[PDB]
Amino acid sequence: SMSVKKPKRDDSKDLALCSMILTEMETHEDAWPFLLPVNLKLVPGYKKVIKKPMDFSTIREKLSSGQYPNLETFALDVRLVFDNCETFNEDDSDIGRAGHNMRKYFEKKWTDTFKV
Ligand SMILES: Cn1nc2c(c1NC(=O)[C@@H]1CCCN1S(=O)(=O)c1ccc(F)cc1)CCC2
Repeated sequence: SMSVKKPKRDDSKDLALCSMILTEMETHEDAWPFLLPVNLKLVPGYKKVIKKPMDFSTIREKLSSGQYPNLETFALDVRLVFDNCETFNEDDSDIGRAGHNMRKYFEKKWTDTFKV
């Protein structure tokens, strides 16, 4: 509260580390469904069903332009990519399984990087 400061983790490397994690995502074999926005003009239902589209290129642009205030908001957008994928694609379709694979890949990099 006012004048009662809680010790806070050092956040000075967060931008560089989130960029490194995002680069590992972008170069993963199964990143191809997520590198670019889903084409809202070619995919029936997507714009209507998926209220907040998100993809790696948009995350990369936002990271490169100061649009993430903290690392938690970055992880929210990454997770949004895979939540969208799981809403729209069957679990064992190629895109659907890619999404499950990429979520697991991400969460392990996240804990390995930022949990101690
Ligand atoms: C995440 N998500 N969820 C759904 C879809 C997708 N991703 C796509 O659409 C991506 C986005 C841009 C193009 N493509 S692509 O067609 O898949 C593609 C990508 C690389 C490549 F070399 C060949 C084809 C579509 C149906 C629902």
